[PDB]
Amino acid sequence: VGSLNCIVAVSQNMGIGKNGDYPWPPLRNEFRYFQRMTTTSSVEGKQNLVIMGKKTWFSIPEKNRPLKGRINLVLSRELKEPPQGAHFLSRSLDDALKLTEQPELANKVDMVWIVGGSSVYKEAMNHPGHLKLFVTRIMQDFESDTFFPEIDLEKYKLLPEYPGVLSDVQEEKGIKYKFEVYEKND
Ligand SMILES: NC(=O)C1=CN([C@@H]2O[C@H](COP(=O)(O)OP(=O)(O)OC[C@H]3O[C@@H](n4cnc5c(N)ncnc54)[C@H](OP(=O)(O)O)[C@@H]3O)[C@@H](O)[C@H]2O)C=CC1
Ligand SMILES: CN(Cc1cnc2nc(N)nc(N)c2n1)c1ccc(C(=O)N[C@@H](CCC(=O)O)C(=O)O)cc1
Repeated sequence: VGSLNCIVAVSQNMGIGKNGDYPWPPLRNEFRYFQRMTTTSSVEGKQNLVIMGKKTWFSIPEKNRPLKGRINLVLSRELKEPPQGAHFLSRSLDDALKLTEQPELANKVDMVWIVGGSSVYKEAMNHPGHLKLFVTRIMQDFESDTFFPEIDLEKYKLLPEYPGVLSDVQEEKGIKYKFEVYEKND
């Protein structure tokens, strides 16, 4: 019960993963940016909630699990309890959001960040209400086996700027990328 946002890093051909990992070499400032966006809460004494499907939870290195300073929720219909290190397990995105409204969490969470994977995004994308997409455009093609859903530009507007988000083209390990913010309201 705060903002609902999706954050993703996409190659030119819309890939986000390849054999359980992201397709390019590690980009430390892309990770630094992902960490600060998802960890920074807007209010005082609140923490943001991160929602992720199971394959995404297992692609984070064990040392980095759970993602520090955030409430980590995993989506799965197969698991019986949250994986080791996870704070909550939900069977569906609606239940994950119905949970935020439990007195439990109702007072602790600021923003909800959808961090993947593809089915998770596809659904938050069609979910109604106000939604922002924070897209990292990796400007090169990468062999992938999982993709980000098509952004409908009649519903999503690309913003010209956003506070805290660099506007220039970045480059790291010879890969250029840029940060984009899209907003919907329906
Ligand atoms: N570049 C980037 O930004 C990102 C890259 N990644 C990478 O992308 C790929 C992750 O892949 P993807 O296959 O899309 O995986 P998810 O992380 O979406 O895992 C899919 C599993 O999560 C559960 N799940 C997914 N959607 C839901 C739902 N709506 N309700 C309940 N359970 C759900 C199901 O678990 P079950 O079968 O147990 O029911 C499903 O088998 C990896 O390669 C990862 O490293 C991931 C995130 C962002
Ligand atoms: C598999 N993967 C998914 C992944 C990677 N890049 C992304 N980039 C963005 N922009 N959006 C995403 N949703 C995203 N997700 C991972 C892998 C590692 C960590 C992770 O270790 N993150 C640390 C960052 C520490 C660091 O490398 O600086 C954290 O505290 O956020 C996160 C996501």
